[PDB]
Amino acid sequence: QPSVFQCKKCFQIVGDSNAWVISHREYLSFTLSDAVENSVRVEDTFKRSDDGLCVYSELSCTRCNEVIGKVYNSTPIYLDDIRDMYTFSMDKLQAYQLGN
Amino acid sequence: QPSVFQCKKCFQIVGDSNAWVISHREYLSFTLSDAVENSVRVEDTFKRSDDGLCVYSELSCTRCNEVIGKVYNSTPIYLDDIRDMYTFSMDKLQAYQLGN
Ligand SMILES: [Zn+2]
Ligand SMILES: [Zn+2]
Repeated sequence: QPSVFQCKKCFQIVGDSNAWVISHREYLSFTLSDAVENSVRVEDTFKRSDDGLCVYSELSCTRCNEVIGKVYNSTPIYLDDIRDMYTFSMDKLQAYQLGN
Repeated sequence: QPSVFQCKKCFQIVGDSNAWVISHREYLSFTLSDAVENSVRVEDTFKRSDDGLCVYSELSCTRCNEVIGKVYNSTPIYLDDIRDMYTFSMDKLQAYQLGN
C-alpha cells in the first residue's frame, strides 16, 4: 500500500511513494523521481554539500517556505541516481499510508 | 490509482479512497466507510436534512474547525449505505490522485 508525503508544518502534499527512487538512512533523507509541481520550489542558488563532493539547490515548500530538501545538480559517480531528482529531508516531512 | 482527501483550509488528510462507499452527483458530496482517527470530529447536534428525509450531525475538521461534512444517523431504507458513514462535502475538500 502506497504512502503520500506531506510537509510537516503546513500539510501540503509534496509527492508520493510510487515515484520513489532510493533512501539514504545515513543522510536521513529519501529521493523521488517526481514531486507535485506547485507544492515544491527548487531555489536559484547552488550550495556546497558538507562532505563536500556534491552541489545542490534547496527545495522549499510552496505553502510555508520551509526548506524541505535538496535537488542534487552535481554528484560523484555513486550518487548519480539522486542527481536531478527530488531529495526530501525525513526530519521535514510526514508520511500518510492509505488504508484497506 | 487511489486518491487522498484533504481539508481545503488546513491541509489535513481526512481519509483516502479505498475506504470509499458511494458518491452523489446531485449534492456535491461523497461517502467513506472510514476516516483518519483524530482527523474528524462529529458534532453533538442532530440536524434535519434539506428534504428532510434524513438526520445528520456535522463533521468538523479537527485542525481548523471547518464543517467539511455530515454523519447521517437516521435514513430511509435506500440511503442505508451512507448511514453511520463519513459524508464529505466536495466543496470543502480537495483530492490528490497518486502518480505513476
Ligand atoms: Zn510547508
Ligand atoms: Zn481543516
